[PDB]
Amino acid sequence: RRNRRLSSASVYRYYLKRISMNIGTTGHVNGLSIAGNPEIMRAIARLSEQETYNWVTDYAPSHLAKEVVKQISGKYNIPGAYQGLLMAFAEKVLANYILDYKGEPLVEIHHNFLWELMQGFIYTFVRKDGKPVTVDMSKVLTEIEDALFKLVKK
Amino acid sequence: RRNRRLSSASVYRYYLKRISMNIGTTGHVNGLSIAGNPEIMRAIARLSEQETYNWVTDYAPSHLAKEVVKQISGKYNIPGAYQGLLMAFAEKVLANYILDYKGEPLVEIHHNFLWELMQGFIYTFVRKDGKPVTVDMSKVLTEIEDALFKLVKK
Amino acid sequence: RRNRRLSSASVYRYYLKRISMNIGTTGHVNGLSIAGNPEIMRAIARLSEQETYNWVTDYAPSHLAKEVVKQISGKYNIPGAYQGLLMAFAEKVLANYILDYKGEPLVEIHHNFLWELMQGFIYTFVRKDGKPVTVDMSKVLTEIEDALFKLVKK
Amino acid sequence: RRNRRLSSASVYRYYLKRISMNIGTTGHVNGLSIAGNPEIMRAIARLSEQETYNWVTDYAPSHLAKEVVKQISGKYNIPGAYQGLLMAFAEKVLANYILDYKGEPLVEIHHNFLWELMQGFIYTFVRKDGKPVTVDMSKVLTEIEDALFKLVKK
Amino acid sequence: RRNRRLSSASVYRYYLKRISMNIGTTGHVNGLSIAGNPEIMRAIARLSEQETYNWVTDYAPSHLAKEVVKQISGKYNIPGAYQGLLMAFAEKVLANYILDYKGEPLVEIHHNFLWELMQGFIYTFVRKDGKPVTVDMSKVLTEIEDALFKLVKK
Amino acid sequence: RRNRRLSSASVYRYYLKRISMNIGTTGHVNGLSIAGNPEIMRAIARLSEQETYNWVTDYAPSHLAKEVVKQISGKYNIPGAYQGLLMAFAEKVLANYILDYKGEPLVEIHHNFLWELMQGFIYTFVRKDGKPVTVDMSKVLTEIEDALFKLVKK
Amino acid sequence: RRNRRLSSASVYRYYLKRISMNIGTTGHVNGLSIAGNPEIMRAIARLSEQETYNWVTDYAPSHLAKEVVKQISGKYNIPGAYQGLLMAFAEKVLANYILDYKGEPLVEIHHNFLWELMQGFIYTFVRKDGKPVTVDMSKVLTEIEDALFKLVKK
Amino acid sequence: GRQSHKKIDVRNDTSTRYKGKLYGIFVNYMGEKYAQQLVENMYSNYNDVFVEIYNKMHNALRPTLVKLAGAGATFPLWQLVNEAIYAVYLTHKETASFLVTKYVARGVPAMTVKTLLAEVGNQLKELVPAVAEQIGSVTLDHTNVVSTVDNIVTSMPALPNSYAGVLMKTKVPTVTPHYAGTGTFSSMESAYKALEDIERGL
Amino acid sequence: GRQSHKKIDVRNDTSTRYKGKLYGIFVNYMGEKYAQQLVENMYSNYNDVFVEIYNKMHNALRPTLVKLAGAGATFPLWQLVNEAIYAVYLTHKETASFLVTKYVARGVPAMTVKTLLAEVGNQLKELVPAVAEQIGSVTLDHTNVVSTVDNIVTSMPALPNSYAGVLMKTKVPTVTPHYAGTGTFSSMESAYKALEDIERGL
Amino acid sequence: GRQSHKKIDVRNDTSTRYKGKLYGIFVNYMGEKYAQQLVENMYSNYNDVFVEIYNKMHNALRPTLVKLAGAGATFPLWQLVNEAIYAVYLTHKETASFLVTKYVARGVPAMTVKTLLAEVGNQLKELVPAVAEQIGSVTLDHTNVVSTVDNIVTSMPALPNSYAGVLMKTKVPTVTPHYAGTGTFSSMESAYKALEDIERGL
DNA sequence: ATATATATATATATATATATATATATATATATATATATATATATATATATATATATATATATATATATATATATATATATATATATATATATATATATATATATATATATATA
DNA sequence: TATATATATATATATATATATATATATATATATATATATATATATATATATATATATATATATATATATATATATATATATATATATATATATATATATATATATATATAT
Repeated sequence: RRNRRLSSASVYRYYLKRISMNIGTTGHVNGLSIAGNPEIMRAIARLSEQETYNWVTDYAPSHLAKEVVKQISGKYNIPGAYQGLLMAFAEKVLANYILDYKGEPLVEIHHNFLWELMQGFIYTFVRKDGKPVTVDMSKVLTEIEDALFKLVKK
Repeated sequence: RRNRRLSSASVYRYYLKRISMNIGTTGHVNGLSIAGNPEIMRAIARLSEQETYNWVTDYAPSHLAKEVVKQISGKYNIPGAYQGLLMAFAEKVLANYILDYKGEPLVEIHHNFLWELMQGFIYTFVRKDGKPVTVDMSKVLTEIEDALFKLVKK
Repeated sequence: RRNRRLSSASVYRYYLKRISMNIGTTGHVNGLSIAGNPEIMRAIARLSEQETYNWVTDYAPSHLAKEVVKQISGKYNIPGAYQGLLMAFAEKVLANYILDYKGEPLVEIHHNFLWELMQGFIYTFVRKDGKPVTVDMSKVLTEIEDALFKLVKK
Repeated sequence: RRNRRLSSASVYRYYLKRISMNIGTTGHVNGLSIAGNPEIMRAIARLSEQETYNWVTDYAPSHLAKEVVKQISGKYNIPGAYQGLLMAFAEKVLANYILDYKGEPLVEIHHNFLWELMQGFIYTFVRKDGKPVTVDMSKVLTEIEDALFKLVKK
Repeated sequence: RRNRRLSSASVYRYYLKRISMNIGTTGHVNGLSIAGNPEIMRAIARLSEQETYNWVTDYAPSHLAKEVVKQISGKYNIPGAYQGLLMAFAEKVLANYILDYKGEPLVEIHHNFLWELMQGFIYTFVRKDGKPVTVDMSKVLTEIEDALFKLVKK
Repeated sequence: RRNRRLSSASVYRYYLKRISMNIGTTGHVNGLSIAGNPEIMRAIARLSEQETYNWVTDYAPSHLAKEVVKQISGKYNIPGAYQGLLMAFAEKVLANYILDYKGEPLVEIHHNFLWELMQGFIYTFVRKDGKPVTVDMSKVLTEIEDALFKLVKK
Repeated sequence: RRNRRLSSASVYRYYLKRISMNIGTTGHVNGLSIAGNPEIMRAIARLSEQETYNWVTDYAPSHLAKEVVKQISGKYNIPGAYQGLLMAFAEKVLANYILDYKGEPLVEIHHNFLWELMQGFIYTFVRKDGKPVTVDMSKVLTEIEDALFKLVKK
Repeated sequence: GRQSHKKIDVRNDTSTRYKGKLYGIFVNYMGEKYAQQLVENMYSNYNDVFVEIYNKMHNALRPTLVKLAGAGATFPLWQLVNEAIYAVYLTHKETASFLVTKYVARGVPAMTVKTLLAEVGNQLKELVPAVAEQIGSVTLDHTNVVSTVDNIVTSMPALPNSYAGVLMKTKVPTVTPHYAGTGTFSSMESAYKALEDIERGL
Repeated sequence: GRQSHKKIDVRNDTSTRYKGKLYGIFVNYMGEKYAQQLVENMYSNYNDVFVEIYNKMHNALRPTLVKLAGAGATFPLWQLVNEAIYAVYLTHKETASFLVTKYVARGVPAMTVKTLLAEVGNQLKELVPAVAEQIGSVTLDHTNVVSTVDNIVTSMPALPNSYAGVLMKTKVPTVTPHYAGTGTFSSMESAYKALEDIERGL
Repeated sequence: GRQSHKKIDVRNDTSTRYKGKLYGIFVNYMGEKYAQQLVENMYSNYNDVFVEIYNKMHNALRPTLVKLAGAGATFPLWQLVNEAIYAVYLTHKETASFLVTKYVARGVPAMTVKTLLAEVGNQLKELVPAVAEQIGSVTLDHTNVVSTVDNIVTSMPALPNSYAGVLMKTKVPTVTPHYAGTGTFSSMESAYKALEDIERGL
């Protein structure tokens, strides 16, 4: 789907689409009869509500990560593409390492994403003033790493 | 659709048509049963309202651009067609360059839209007094450019 | 429809018929369920109200035009048919020329509507006293033109 | 419908019947839901009231015409049938000639309605005292004309 | 077939029997398979209906002829047989002469049908009261002629 | 076939008889089995429908030719036979000359059809009033020619 | 087969005749039993459908060739026969050269078809106005060549 | 002015207009099925009385009215024929003297009244048997209509209007236009009806 | 300004627009089935009167209107032909003098009025038998139309508009365009109708 | 920014989108069947007028527009050709002088206007017979187009827009692309339609 | 009382005719013109969504694995036992109805004379 | 009205029969239910991680398709509104009278 900044619209959209999925789920074939019954209807409504509530409560960390990635890209003038890419990186590193700590050291994932970013790690960007600038991927990668630890207070 | 100056009626039109789209969205097949339940109806109403609010809030800049293009055309005696064309140009240049800054210089878009308006760039127009006038496209293009930066205080 | 002088009755008629059209619009097929819900009902009511208000605000000029054409007919004893015809003519000239000024000179439209009225332009009319009188179309045409410019204070 | 002398009862009859027609008109098919909403109900009530008001304000001249025809017939002792016929004639002559003046001389309508009354135009009537009397149609036709022009002060 | 007054029964009888004929027509041999399909069934139904509508529309003239012949015979107390015969005569004379005017003058057909009725032309009938009466064929034949010309207003 | 005025009955007749022909065509010998399958039945139904639709679309010109021939004959009082013959001539001349223009001049076809009508070109007809009249073939031929050229505005 | 403009009817006809051929093919001798089986019937139906689909998709080029030949003939007033012959020529030259390019140069096919058209190449044609005109065969042959190369943009 | 030119007559829908409007009114009195049966019976009665008598008479007499006093001002003729059907025939409430006096008082020539009375009698005898027997086999004319009808009416007392209302055709069955003899001519009207429903898929 | 360019005419759907809108309105008076029958009869009558007379006249005369006073300002001609079909023919309420006086008062050249009146006579005699007989076999022209029509109208009284409304076609049947003789030419129009429903699976 | 790049054209589904949306709206006015027939007739009319004329003209002219003033800023050319089809042809409401004056006032080179007028005439004469006869057999060019069309328009008065709307093609039948002569070239388009339904089991 | 009949008569309104005429509104033409829409082009540009990709992540869910365990219910056994029913056989006995006898009647239809 | 044919019905005793009902017990067969445990089968659930297939969500941009929204004008189809007049159709409203139909009111006898 196209990019959309997170807002209440997203909440309600997920809510109603889960309504459709649940009404499909309960009445595996007899969807009509279940659709006519108001009691099971209230049940499905409250279910979808709880489900959206879960999905919201389990997304604030990724939101903060994308926020700080946005701030870093802003200070280093990086095109939106790599902003999203670094958002994904930060979410990965917080999830697999900072929260659950799957069995892998930080710098290992760092070099993994480095091989991801090669072509090779110092990209040249021409700002809106015409002044070109260069930034090392590995440096800012390590940079957002520590800044992330500052957020979670690790 | 025909031209209509933006007004509250437009807000309400968008509102109701989004209501129809949403009631279509939720009950993918069982549209009727979903139409019967008041609760999902309230949810759909509020969602449509929120989406209209989004669309409104994310349109005022284009409205300001269209306003200033109107002022420029008024002072330079330009027929409606080219007024709308320059409104579109101003919208484009503010969007891709001023706000998000996709990586392209201003004068490049300028020459692009210049080729867009060719046939070359000094058109002759007949005012109501019979006095013919001539205006350079590239000049007034660059003219509204500066005035545009004046608005956003860039 | 039959000719009826404008009054508040017309306002309310247009209002209610717009109610019907909007309730048809929103619930593209599910008209009934939409009709049952009072909230969307209030929304449609307010929409039709706003639309009536728009249509009213954009009709007073044509009303004044028909007024002055009626005055001219009364002072020149013109039968109802040509009264309506000249009303429409004045509406045309104020719209395309006075307000928006599409790229066309006045006397051009003058000769256009002249050929519209030919059969050739000095029609003889019998008043109620039996005294036959003749009037040049182009003259009384040019007459209402200048008089119209007096109205708008052009 | 049978003859009924005009009175407020007629006003209210027209009012309520127009209510029925309007509630039929607005909710072209969904008459029930529209009937359930109090707001559109208020709107329809006010519309029907305004419609009755229009119809009343544009009827007093006809009432006066019927009145003077009644007076004349009473002065000439004419059976009800011809009284109503002359009421209709006065209506016709005031409408087409006195008010709007469609392009026809009065005597033309006079001879038209004369052929309407032929069978020739001096009918014999037997009063309650047994004294037969005769009256000329064309005479009383002209007679009410002058009486009519006296009313409007033409 | 026996004499049966025209009625709705006749319409429906013709309708259904034409249904049978058409289903016979289409499936020249495979009548059964054609009988099994509902679509060609609808087609045949509408065909037979249109055919009945045609036949009805093209029978009112002959019907009125039979009507006036019945009236005349009732006026002259003629036994039913000759009433039917004169009905047929009127049908003939209207069809060949009054409608299409095949190249033959009226009096020629008159003498033709006169020889048709001979044995000679003044038939004596004993009424229900026992009063014998005589009527000339050629006279009443001419009598219905003029009467016929009055119906079509010929 | 006997002459019948065009009507919807003709359309449906052609439809069904083409159905029979097509069901004969497809199952060259195994007509029964093909008749049993509803799918090929729908196919044949739509095929016959398309053929009837074409035949209707490509007949209106000949129809108008027959129409104007009928009008001219009515104006010159000709028995039906020659009316049909002139309908035929009109269709001939519009087809071979007006539309496709095979290599032949108009006057050539004119003399051809003249020899077709010879025996000899000024026929006498007795109207219904007994007044004999005479008309030249070649004259009315050229007459309907120009009339025909008027229809397509040739 | 006689000339028939392409139409949907042609699609359906090819479809059904291919049905006949396929049912003939599969049940080489015991075609009846295969005709009775509905599954193999569906298979044959879909086969004939795919066959018509192929044949249609492989005909648009020749159709456009015939179209442009029709335009050229219309502008040069050519009798139908030679129009069809040039349609065939354009088909040949696009097929053997433009699409597959068998080993033969353009002018070679040109002179081949020229010898085809000889008797020698400047034919006299008398238009409907009586004005005889002449056209060179070889010239228009060269003319449609470049014209054809324009269509495929070769 | 001169808004429109209304024409008031039986238009093959007055049945439906009557039924529908009175049904709409009576639902608020009886409920659906009761109102349905009620309006059905009401229109049936109104039909068989008013249509069968007055409308047939009007369709018969209209041309002669136009001949005699061709006008829009023919209403007095209409009320005359109405009273004739009601007051004189089917009730014997008044003699020809009353009608002739009243309508010459209203400005109608006498022989016109006599002629109209003659024709309405000559057709009413065809419509209703009882009146035909009361008058017998005498063709009415403006020369003999007054004496004949006066004898017939004075021979009788005032009859209860229950005869004029419903009972007259109720008690005696008549030959249908769906019969042989003299009932083999008119079903064209009903015929169209049938065709109509077939086109409506009915 | 200059929003659109509307066109007003019978567009092969005015039947459906009429039926649908009035059915919707009336269902709140009758209920479904009664409203259905009501709109059926209503449109039937409106068709067979207004369409058959006025629309055929308009389609016949339009080219002559453009020839004579080619303009948007032909509305007086339209109202003229309307009054002619109504006020003079089928009603005999006013003579040619009235119309010519009225429309020259409205600024119409007299001989134009006479031509239009002659033509509407020449076509109405084709549409309606009664008028064809009232005028007889005389071709009208701007030289003789006024005298003849005045003779006819003065010969007759003011006729009741009940004639002009329905009864005229009701009492007399006419040759269908589905017949031999002079009823063998027009069904092309109706023909399309059939084809239409066949394509709609109807 | 730069959300998408929409393309507006006749996309082989505008028929269906139109029918469906309008049907949905009108069900709340008519009921099912009446709304069905209504949208059927509405789209049929819209097709046979707007598609048949304006869309063919637009498709024919687009390449020339690109050659002359290849741009998105060709909208003035589009409105010019629209008014040409409407204001001048089929109505004769304005002479070429008006258009050329207006569009040079709108900033269009004169000879461009003359050329476009020439081509739109050269194709419209192929589409509609009436214009083909009004202009006769004259190849239009920027050297002769203005004089010829001005003669044609002044010779005529302003015609009622009813001519421009429907009746023009209604009264005259034309050769189909399913005929001999010059109607044997285009059904390829319609041909696909056939294939489509066969694939959908229709 | 409310309501229904059996005569006579009002007023009142429900409709319907019988004519003339309004005004009002329901549509429909007839031309000119608006205005507001419903769509459709014609270009340009948004914005919002419906989808679809183009990479990287989420959460959530739908399933499926990959192991371990639940609890729950679907069945199936393993044994003992119930309880309730589906039948069946044992014997006795009611009532009910469904067909057939064994007489006497009906009434009702299907026929036949 | 008279037969006969069987269709039912109402008045008293024998069939096979099932409708069962009971009332007493005994079977087999089964539907369930427990009560302890054991299976396999699949229904979810949770625990941990991994897949695959999808449903949405987001993060950047790019498409096509579309729903709208504008911004210019032009069409077409309409929905109303007006300005002039004319229709037909029907909604009422008068003005005179006449019907039927039924809604209530005014003189004595029945339900």
